[PDB]
Amino acid sequence: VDMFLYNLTLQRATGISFAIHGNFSGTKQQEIVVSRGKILELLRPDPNTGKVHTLLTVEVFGVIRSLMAFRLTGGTKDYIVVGSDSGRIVILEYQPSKNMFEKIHQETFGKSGCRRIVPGQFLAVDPKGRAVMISAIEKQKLVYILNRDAAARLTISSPLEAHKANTLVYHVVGVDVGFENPMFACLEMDYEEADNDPTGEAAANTQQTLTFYELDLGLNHVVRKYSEPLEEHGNFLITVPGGSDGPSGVLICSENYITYKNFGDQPDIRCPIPRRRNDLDDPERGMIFVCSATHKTKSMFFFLAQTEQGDIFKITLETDEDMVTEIRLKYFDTVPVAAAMCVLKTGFLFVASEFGNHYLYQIAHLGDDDEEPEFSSAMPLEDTFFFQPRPLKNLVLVDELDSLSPILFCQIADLANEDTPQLYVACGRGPRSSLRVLRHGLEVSEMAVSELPGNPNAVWTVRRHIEDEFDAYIIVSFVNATLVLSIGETVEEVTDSGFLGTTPTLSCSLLGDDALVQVYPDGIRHIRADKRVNEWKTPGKKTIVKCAVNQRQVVIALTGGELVYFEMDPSGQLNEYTERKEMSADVVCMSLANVPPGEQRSRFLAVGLVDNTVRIISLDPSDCLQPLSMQALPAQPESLCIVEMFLYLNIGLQNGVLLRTVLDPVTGDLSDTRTGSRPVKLFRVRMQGQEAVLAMSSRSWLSYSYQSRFHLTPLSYETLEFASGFASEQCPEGIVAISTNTLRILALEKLGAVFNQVAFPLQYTPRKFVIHPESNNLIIIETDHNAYTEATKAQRKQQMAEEMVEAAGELAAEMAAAFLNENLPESIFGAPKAGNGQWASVIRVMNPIQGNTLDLVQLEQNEAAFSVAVCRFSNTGEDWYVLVGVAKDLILNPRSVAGGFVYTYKLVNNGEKLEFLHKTPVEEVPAAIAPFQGRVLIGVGKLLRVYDLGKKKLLRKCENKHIANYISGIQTIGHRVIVSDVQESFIWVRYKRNENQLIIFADDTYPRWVTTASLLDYDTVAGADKFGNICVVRLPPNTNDEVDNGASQKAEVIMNYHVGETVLSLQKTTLIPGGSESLVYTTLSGGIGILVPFTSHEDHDFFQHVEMHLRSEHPPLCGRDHLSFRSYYFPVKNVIDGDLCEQFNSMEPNKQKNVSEELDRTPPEVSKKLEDIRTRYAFDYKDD
Amino acid sequence: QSKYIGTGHADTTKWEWLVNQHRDSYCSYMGHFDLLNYFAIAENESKARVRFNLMEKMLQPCGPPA
Ligand SMILES: [K+]
Repeated sequence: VDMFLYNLTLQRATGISFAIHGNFSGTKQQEIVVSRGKILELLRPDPNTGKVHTLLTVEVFGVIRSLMAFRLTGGTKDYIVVGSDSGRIVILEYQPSKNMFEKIHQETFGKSGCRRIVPGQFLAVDPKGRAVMISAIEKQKLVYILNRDAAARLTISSPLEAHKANTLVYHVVGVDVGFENPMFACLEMDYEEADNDPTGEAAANTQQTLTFYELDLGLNHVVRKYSEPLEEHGNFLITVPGGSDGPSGVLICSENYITYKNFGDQPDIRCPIPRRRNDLDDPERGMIFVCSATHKTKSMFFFLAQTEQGDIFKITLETDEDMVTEIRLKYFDTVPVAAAMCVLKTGFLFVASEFGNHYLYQIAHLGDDDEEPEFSSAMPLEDTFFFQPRPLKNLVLVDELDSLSPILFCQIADLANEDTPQLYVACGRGPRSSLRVLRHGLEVSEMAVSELPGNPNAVWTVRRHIEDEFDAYIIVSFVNATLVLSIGETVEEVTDSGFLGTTPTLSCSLLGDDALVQVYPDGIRHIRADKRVNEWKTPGKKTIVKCAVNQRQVVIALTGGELVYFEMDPSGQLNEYTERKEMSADVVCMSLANVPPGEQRSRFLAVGLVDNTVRIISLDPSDCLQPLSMQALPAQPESLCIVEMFLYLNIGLQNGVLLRTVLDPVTGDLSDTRTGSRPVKLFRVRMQGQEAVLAMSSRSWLSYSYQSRFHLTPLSYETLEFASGFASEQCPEGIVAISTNTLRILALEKLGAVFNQVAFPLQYTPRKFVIHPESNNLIIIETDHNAYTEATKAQRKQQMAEEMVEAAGELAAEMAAAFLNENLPESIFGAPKAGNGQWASVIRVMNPIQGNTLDLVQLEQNEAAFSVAVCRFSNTGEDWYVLVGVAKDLILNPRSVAGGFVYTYKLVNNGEKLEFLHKTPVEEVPAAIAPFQGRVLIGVGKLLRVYDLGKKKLLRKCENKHIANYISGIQTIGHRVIVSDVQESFIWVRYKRNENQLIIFADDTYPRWVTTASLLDYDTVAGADKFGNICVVRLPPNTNDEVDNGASQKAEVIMNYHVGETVLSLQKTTLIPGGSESLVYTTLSGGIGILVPFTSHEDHDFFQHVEMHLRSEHPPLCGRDHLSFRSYYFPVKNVIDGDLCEQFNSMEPNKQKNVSEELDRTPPEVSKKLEDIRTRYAFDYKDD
Repeated sequence: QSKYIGTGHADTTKWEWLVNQHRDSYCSYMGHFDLLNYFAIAENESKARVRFNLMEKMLQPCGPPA
């Protein structure tokens, strides 16, 4: 059984590792080149709308480790130096005319990988662009010289060695010298003595040294010119502007301190890091800066340094002559912990958070001119400065970029009423964690939401005049009455509209230039602009069943299938036709095309019958109410809609099917799709100034033509019951949709289809959630290191309040009344959390449909849950139990545990409440719980045990202790047990029913730091890797299940593939109705991918040759080798990189012609064959 | 081969081997983004401080020799 796979990415990584800013486009506009994990991305923040748009996104197929920008003297465009996991340094130039990164230079100096002594981790550039220095973590440092030629093109020189044996580098930074010899300051630490002293005395009292390396340009050689030891170890440096602007020098950020230390006769200046007033953190914990941003002006310059608590300070340096006098820090604001920050002109700050969403703020004030205390290095104290954190008062949130990093669990299931499965993603970081629901489609912007009484069944939006550029009324039809609203910029309820709906309403339209028409089951009501009402009673005891309105026509269908036709005279009144036609059966839906501007009436009338047929009827007076063409349907119609782009008749049936049909005197060609599970309703909407149609079944789909090429894209939104086009000053082009018991004003701004989200905030970092089959709800465990439980936060906060009074200050001061009162928002001001053995774990029952949490269970202080499951036991009835594996007093480094516990819950009220059953203890942490044959398999340490349910505790029924290291996960087919060792890959264990004896009958030949897995069949397991790999391991068919260097029979690895991002969830599922199963994986960088099987050997050979061609014609951007990158830890086995293949569309046309002609094809054929994979296994909304 | 740090010979002690692979491991953590992410999520510490402690564990790992 040959198994060849094909990888593709659906949601590229959203977590940001680096972020630089500059004039990369070569204009006045400033862009932000950010680096995700393995993807280089060019973003542009708009100074007008304040939104961040992704200009470019390129997959580099390599590990980006350092990112810098520079500019030559007299230059107007910034280049991009990229330090990678390749043995090469690359200098790139963005091209706006071609929207691509042009690799200007690439030099090869070392081996591939994130190596110890191979440069690529650190990258510092001379602020005048004359030289660049790329350095490793240890022992190797190289310097290239940058000079432009006569054609103004950048040129690079040969490398200059600056190596120094037994040296570790904490950080490298180029020093701003005013066109002097280039200087590179860096933090070093010599470990030669620490390794040759068995006492450990040389290990201690060994501090790092700030060293200045000079590039002698006249002599063309680098020399370790300067060096001085530092008082305490520092984490990073900051380039202080020198030359004409400011004094040269570096800022050394250090544990609880910051030190300006320019060399020469400049004295070291230090200032303590200010701490927040009344820290809930452990006082033994220090405080460092996580990142820094620098803004340079011809007038002044300042810095913005963020702490571990997200505290951004505005650091300023006062200076006299060429020397610095003092370091002046001032509390700026607080944002989430950022991995990088960029201060841009026109007053904008880009904050790329280390985890979770990213943010773009507008600098309203510099942070001075307020009365907040400003600290200085010259201020004496011995004690640190204290400040008060406050809400955002110097920045305003202008844009928020949704990032899924880090994704820790993922279940792709259809929990909502829709048909396409949703991606339920447990992802986040501490207090900013969340459970986000992902639907792939068009983003819906909720303009307004208001609940409605009773059960609404319809809605319309009517203008007051034809020349009105905005609608006037929103009509909502219930069962026994209709409510009329006026969009008067306040959406007030109105009564004098004239509709006066004491009955349900079938239609509301604008007939005359200013006349309104309401159609209700008891008849027709005409409302002139002048408040005149002309009624129309239904003939006899009948009622009108259906209707079709128009700008100048009103067709109606009454019980018994009796049509009545009304036409408006140019004199403004309606005249009924002199004839009434009967049908072969009752009418269930009608549609009447809009009148063209020049013409005075529409000719065609679509009428669907209970006969399961649609019929076209002419309304021209030559053949008024005469049959034109009939058409049989596979089921009963539900709605009809005629629309132009060339006339199309749309049919939505009572089963979920939709049909488009050509139209004119006769209706001919046809297409259909399954939209089904729900009857398809059809509504006219105005999209992008054109007429689009909106289908409504299990999801709301939008069909619209695009360059004579249709599109049917679903909306990433819940099910809706009705919709109508909307236009107001608040929302110029929107859609009014009523759903079950709610009225919603929506808008379709974005046109591209992506994974859209709805986020449910959590309290702690989630580890796992399980699907309760009956309740369809979620049981989530949220565990965090270094944390306090809520009770400990209260008792500790209060304890501080008591200790506040013991100062005996005239006793008359109650600052505790302001301290105990305000609980600072934990999500924005960071989590008040500290401690090495401290933890915080919480069990939560959440409904996935809405955002509400059904139940909440707060655990003890030092208890940390790592496993959870929902199942039933054979000995008991159909009662659902929730088992939660917890650990006690976890010292993570070095590892040491006190014990573990297992909570058992009864989950009564069909998954709405948890009630405490018992808490059974155990000696080691249990990190794996799985239901198995009416009983539960629990993994405690390296021991795999079979447990049954008891009235007092979970009784141990079986045990196995021959597992190598530690159980991280366990999944079981009905008969076998697949154990995931923390280090020794997968272990196959059979459970003997007769003796309760777990027997290991197979294991792996390779060690694998497993993170997650999923059983593909009875013999194959797909597993993820801590190092970012994915494998598929298959048992040979001759494996004997009943038996009694590790095990006898081994399992062969049939697939190896390095993804490049650590995968934490594998799931074999179908993404869309009608498609095929795919191996969808999530990753720790907030990315979603799929692995896809080939159906024929011809396709495998085709895409494989595409891979071989693009490996040489389109090599990775950062000098990495593609085959080597995908063979990082294990050689590639039966995977084709589809992310590389889809770059065929990005090559130059001559390369597409060469590669395609080599495969005896054309570039469009290659592109379509690449699209077929996405059509089969992913999302393709192309509607012929 | 001798001038490549991490290379071994016949008289290489276990302490030298494991301090070698320990420093290699720490630098690999510094390199691969999602690895440092997993570690910075396990222990509730920011990426910066995790990198800092990984750099402090460079002359410290396995303690002093014999
Ligand atoms: K029927």
